Amino acid sequence: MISLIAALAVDRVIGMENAMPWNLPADLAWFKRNTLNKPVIMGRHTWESIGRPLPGRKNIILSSQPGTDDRVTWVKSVDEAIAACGDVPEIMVIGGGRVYEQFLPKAQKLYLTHIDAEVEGDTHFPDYEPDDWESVFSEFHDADAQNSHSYCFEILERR
Ligand SMILES: NC(=O)c1ccc[n+]([C@@H]2O[C@H](COP(=O)([O-])OP(=O)(O)OC[C@H]3O[C@@H](n4cnc5c(N)ncnc54)[C@H](OP(=O)(O)O)[C@@H]3O)[C@@H](O)[C@H]2O)c1
Ligand SMILES: N=C(N)NC(=N)NCCc1ccccc1
Ligand code: NA
Repeated sequence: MISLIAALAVDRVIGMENAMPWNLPADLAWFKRNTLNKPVIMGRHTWESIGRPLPGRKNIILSSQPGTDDRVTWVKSVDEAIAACGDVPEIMVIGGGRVYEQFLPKAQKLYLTHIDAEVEGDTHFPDYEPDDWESVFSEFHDADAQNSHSYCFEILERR
């Protein structure tokens, strides 16, 4: 199955720069636990944002242009990206907006973090209708000494 995992601030704004509001320790821990030892598909700009391969995961980068880092696996289409994952239980799509838009219709699961912070951004998680998805896990969390904003985790399964 294909899953999307994303962290959404207000208005569905997304980002993966190492700065607030995208570096909440609780969300980094959630991302690690739900992606470890699974292939991760990302777009070229998300690859540039992360700045290095994610350890313990097969890293698959979407780009229309030849790859620029042989440590990871580069593909030129959605179908190629999926094929590069092989026969595995779960493929994790980790961004960004353009990539989420294409894989959302192919996804069986959504792993969403909602962050109670306003941030300016040009990129958003795609709109989806809660109607087509069943919430199978949900937990709200307050801000604390490690996490400067409140946030919530949910896992949604396609009905
Ligand atoms: N300055 C600009 O013109 C510009 C444009 C877009 C994004 N950005 C920056 O990137 C941020 C995030 O954009 P984003 O989240 O949409 O990026 P993203 O999804 O992480 O990466 C998108 C890139 O992935 C590749 N890609 C996506 N779908 C593909 C497909 N079907 N086949 C082949 N390659 C595919 C393309 O790379 P290639 O470009 O290598 O083909 C595309 O430009 C923006 O907020 C902005 O900071 C800048
Ligand atoms: N943005 C996501 N794909 N999911 C998510 N919940 N948080 C991302 C956390 C993150 C991991 C690695 C590098 C930078 C940021
Ligand atoms: Na799991």
